[PDB]
Amino acid sequence: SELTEEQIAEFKDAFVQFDKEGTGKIATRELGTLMRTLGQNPTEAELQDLIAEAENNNNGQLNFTEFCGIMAKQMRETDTEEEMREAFKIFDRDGDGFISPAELRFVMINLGEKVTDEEIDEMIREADFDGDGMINYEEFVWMISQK
Ligand SMILES: [Ca+2]
Ligand SMILES: [Ca+2]
Repeated sequence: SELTEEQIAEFKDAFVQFDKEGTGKIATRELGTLMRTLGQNPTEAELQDLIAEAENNNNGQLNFTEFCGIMAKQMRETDTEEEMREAFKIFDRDGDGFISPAELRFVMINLGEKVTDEEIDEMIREADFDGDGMINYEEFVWMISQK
């Protein structure tokens, strides 16, 4: 839950335990497994982001700063993902599971970000892949990450 003396030594140990290449780094294909043996638990997409980016660049290796970096984020709370899902619910005045330009227009005002039905309507289309003019926790995570 924090980078405390013991905690640091905890994952730092589990870090050198997976050191294959020996370049002071561990293969990305081991990070997830490292997050399993540890109280860590990111999002499928996240672990895929690193493995995919590092997939073909440096045999997929990680540094103490790389792992501890993500651990720093998760430790800060749990995953920081719940914060976005929460805003999604807010932006969703209905319980249907999707958001409409109208709802989006009402909430943004609640927060304090005065927006025009046009600017946000566009942000919805850019996030709407399936094609329904509505936003789901998935389409939401995408557009919000653009902030
Ligand atoms: Ca709705
Ligand atoms: Ca949609």
